[PDB]
Amino acid sequence: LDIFSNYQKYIDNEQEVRENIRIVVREIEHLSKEAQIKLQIIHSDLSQISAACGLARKQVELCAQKYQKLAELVPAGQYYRYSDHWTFITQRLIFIIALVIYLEAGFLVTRETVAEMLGLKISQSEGFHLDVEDYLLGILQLASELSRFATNSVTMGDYERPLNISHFIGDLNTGFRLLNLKRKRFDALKYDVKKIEEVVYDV
Amino acid sequence: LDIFSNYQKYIDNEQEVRENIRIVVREIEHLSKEAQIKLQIIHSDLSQISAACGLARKQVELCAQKYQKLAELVPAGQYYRYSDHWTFITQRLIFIIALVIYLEAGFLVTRETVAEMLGLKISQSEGFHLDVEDYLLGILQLASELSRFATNSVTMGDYERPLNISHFIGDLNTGFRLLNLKRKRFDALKYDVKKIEEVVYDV
Amino acid sequence: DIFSNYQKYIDNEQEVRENIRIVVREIEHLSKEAQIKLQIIHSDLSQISAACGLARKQVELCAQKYQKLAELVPAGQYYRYSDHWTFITQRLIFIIALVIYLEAGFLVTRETVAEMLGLKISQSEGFHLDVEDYLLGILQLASELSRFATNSVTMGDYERPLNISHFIGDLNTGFRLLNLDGLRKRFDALKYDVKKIEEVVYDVSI
Amino acid sequence: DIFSNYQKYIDNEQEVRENIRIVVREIEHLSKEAQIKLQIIHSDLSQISAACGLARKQVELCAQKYQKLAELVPAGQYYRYSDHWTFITQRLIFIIALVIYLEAGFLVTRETVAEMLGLKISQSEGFHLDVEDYLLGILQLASELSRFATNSVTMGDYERPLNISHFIGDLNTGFRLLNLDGLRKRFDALKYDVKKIEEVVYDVSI
Amino acid sequence: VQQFRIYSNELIMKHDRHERIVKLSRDITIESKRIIFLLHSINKEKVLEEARQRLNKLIAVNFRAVALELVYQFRSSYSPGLQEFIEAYTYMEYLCHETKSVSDWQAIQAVMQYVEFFVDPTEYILGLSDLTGELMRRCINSLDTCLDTCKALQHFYSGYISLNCELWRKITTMKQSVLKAENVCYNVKV
Amino acid sequence: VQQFRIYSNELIMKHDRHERIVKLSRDITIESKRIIFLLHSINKEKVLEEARQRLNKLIAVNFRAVALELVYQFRSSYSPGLQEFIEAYTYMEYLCHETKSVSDWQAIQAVMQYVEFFVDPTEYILGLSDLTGELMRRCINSLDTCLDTCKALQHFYSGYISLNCELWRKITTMKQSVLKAENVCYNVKV
Repeated sequence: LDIFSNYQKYIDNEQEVRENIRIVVREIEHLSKEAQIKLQIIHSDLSQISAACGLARKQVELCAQKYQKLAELVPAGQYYRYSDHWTFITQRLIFIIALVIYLEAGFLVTRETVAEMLGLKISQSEGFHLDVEDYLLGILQLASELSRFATNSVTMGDYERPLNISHFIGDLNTGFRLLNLKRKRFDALKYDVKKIEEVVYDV
Repeated sequence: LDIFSNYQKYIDNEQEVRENIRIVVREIEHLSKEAQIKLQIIHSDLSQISAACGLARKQVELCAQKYQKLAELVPAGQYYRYSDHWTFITQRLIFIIALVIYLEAGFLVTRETVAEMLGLKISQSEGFHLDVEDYLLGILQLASELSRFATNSVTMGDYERPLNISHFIGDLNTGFRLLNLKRKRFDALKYDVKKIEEVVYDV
Repeated sequence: DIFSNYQKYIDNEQEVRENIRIVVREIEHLSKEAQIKLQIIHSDLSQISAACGLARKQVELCAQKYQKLAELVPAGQYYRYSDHWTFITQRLIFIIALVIYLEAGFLVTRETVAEMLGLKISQSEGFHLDVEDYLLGILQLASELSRFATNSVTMGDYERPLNISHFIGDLNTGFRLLNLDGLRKRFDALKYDVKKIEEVVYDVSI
Repeated sequence: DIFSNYQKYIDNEQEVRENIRIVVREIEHLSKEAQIKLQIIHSDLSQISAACGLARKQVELCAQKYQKLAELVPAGQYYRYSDHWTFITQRLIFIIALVIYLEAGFLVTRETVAEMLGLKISQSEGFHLDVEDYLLGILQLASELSRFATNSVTMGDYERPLNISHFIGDLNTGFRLLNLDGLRKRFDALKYDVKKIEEVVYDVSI
Repeated sequence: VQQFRIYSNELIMKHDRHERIVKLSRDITIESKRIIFLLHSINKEKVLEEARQRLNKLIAVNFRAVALELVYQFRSSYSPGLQEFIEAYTYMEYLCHETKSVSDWQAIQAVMQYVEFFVDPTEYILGLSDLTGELMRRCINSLDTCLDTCKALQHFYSGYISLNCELWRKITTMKQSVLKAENVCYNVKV
Repeated sequence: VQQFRIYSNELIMKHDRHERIVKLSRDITIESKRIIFLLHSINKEKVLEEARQRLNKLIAVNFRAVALELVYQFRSSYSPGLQEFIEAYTYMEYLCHETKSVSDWQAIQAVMQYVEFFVDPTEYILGLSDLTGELMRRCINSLDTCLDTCKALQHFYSGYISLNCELWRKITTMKQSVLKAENVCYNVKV
């Protein structure tokens, strides 16, 4: 126990900081959920498609504040020592945002934009940044969502959306085609493309 | 593909640097192996118990040089982005060294010592350091080894070693007892203790 | 359809699930003391008495914290959050079960144990000690007494393997009289450990 | 007992396993061009001709690199390292199999394909195109022509679903005449895709 | 010692109570399964009133499986027994309409409190996912009536994605069923 | 087209060759298993010479399973057939003694080249782990003879930990067997 006291202290510290970041993370998740259910209402009725966006946005801001918080929770490097939690959640948020901006205008946000919105810095030299993989997976979820959506636009009577969406997803997809394997998500989208093209042909 | 070119380039870069660290890692593994088989000879015959240590040591030095190399391979933080490879190998080496020093004198090396030997810096603020978890698991392997050893000391006629080893492992074990769970290795040693105490009682 | 309350229920649960966790942890340390003390007895015999007074000194503390864990439990919610404190409770029951073998030639019982940990017996009385936890805390005792018999023989005592073998003999019988849950495997393990202690007892013929 | 050579054998293997990997990668890009071109045809028809001249322009390059992969293969070592280039080879065979449907009303064959990729046929001739790889490169063609039939209908062509349905009809038959390995599942999938194209062909009645 | 003569017994009591309770859970789970089966018939609408009455008798058998109550220790059997009930019942309601749909497990614990009670917390929010399944069933029965099922499932979903995630297993499969449905209400409108 | 009339055939040839080869692999694997079984008898030492001869006939059956050779495409059947052989053979040697032990797969490919050959690379270094198993068998047969098995297994191990790691599955279990052995040679010397 001569030196093991120091190590018990150190590790109790690290696990502490972990189950202390977990707090902030849950706190983000909840907001995310709020927005998420709202976009479910864009799935139910097209009128709310706008007010809903507004709402989701005012959730995104708060999330940004609490990301300032987590950014404060990560020491020196270590960013990847505590990576995971906020990877799944920020995949959620990158999604939310990309979806929202597509609902607004006919394109997908950039890494940069999503970053500025979440009060996050872009490059890894800034301590707490918005990693790329995260971004990509987020927009992949975007692609998955727009399918169910177009389907539900013809559902409630809209022979217009599915085309824009089919282009968007078309060239986005080809966008992933030039990416490499090291990865099942890229294939999944490879399929949602098929679903939308199908709903378009139905016109 | 507007922005996806940049991301394809970036990720091809990252995977490159990965399968470029892998080289250096294999290169370390081999040396480790050499030393490892030598300590197998401490298992076969007690005369070579010394020359063998010497050998293992001259392997450890080289490994240190190539760890200077890998330390050069890790940018900014990122240390934990490319953590794993050298964790399994350096667990191997922490082991090798701790074992060697026990063969030399009746104690276990420190984090610090193992560090200096591998030309590694101690704290994480030094970019490439020798993480604690690694250290611990390494010495756990030490404990696992000394059992087979004592057994094989009475085997070839030595009613002395198993006692020193039983003390060493005794208070080491109690050493892990004051550590926390967050972990099957600690229990495994909890058992090797039993094996050695058994071989001691046999005296 | 307004899941505000729907989720808010579990949202009030979680907080509790934490307020008990802190307790589980501090207790974890409390017993960690004792455990270290008892790991001391495989090294030197002349510590026994001490290790008792100390361990018990620790336990009269554990109970005090356990009562804090008591008022946190609203009526019949013992078996709603129990899973947090059982694995620890067993380590205490085990501590006790050891100390009272190191002081006397037998083991304690549900009652004797609960009275020490400031707990009750029947669920109707309130916060209690589930019999299962008791039993499980008891078994470990054996796998301990195996190593302790080995060591205590490494140190000159010819009586330890005997006494211990009687103790475990009767324990085994008692666990055989029980229904022919998931503790069965542990009973098999006990069988193994009995075998070992018997081996040792025989070996004390030289 | 001196495993210096014992391990040194595989240690000489690995290097090779790499020198072929670089090739596999550059080829991967080479075909990535073509693949992009063909993903272009689900968006605009008036590109067809071009996408051919380009894709083929790419292929006359692939073969040149494949020959580099050839001399790296000592005698009968094709099936010792093949696993690296098969999954790619199939993507090429598929590229081809597509282009020659976009230019003509049929598919290419083992010979026709190998002559283009600067490869041989029978293992005895040297570096060859394993028939399996050929077949697998062929199947994907279908799951493609399904989406391409859907889109090509989104764009006014009433003949595409027909032609395609004939093509896939005969392909299917040909894959049914084969033994009743692990390509069977892929054949089932083919059955599905045939069903779909038939649906589409019917639907062209309005 | 002769201690265990009281232990083995003391817990054997539990063995027994658990067994008999499992009996009542079998009887309730199947006895309810038959009720939803009845609600699968679509004809007329006698099945609705006869079914509601039958459920009201299952409040008598539930009355039985709570009879011997004086905690979660036994809630293990609360399987299908308690779950199936919530499903069939809530189904009675969310096809009874033609939008809560409708019960709310508190109202249920209110009709169970008349048993003088069986606690009814998260088992509810589960039984209601099972009810999503059920709605899917009413719809699949069709083939102008699937649309109701679609709206219903979109609301349910929005109300099941709306919480904290265990249940991920239920909510995922529920999303899949909502995709089934949405795809049908979509295919309708050719 | 009428193309596939040549494809289906062209590969069916492979189906057949593979099947017959698997026949010869069954015959060799079992026909060898019997030989090591014979080497399990410990008596006298006729089993050694009779066994070596029998193995020399299995060089004739191996002569058969290479007969139809003109690559790895078929090496799949090289299972136990080729592995079992290396085991039994190497056993003949590492109990033939009383330290290479002894063969070396190159010498083997040299006695197989007389077949005029079946390549013999990593299948060797595997068959020799199987031979570690075998030594364990010779030892377990005992009960002054286990010690040889212990030294043998410590050398083997040092020579199997000595390389690059697939085989981890073999080498781990081999370590376990070396622990068995070391524990026995230890228990002997009370």
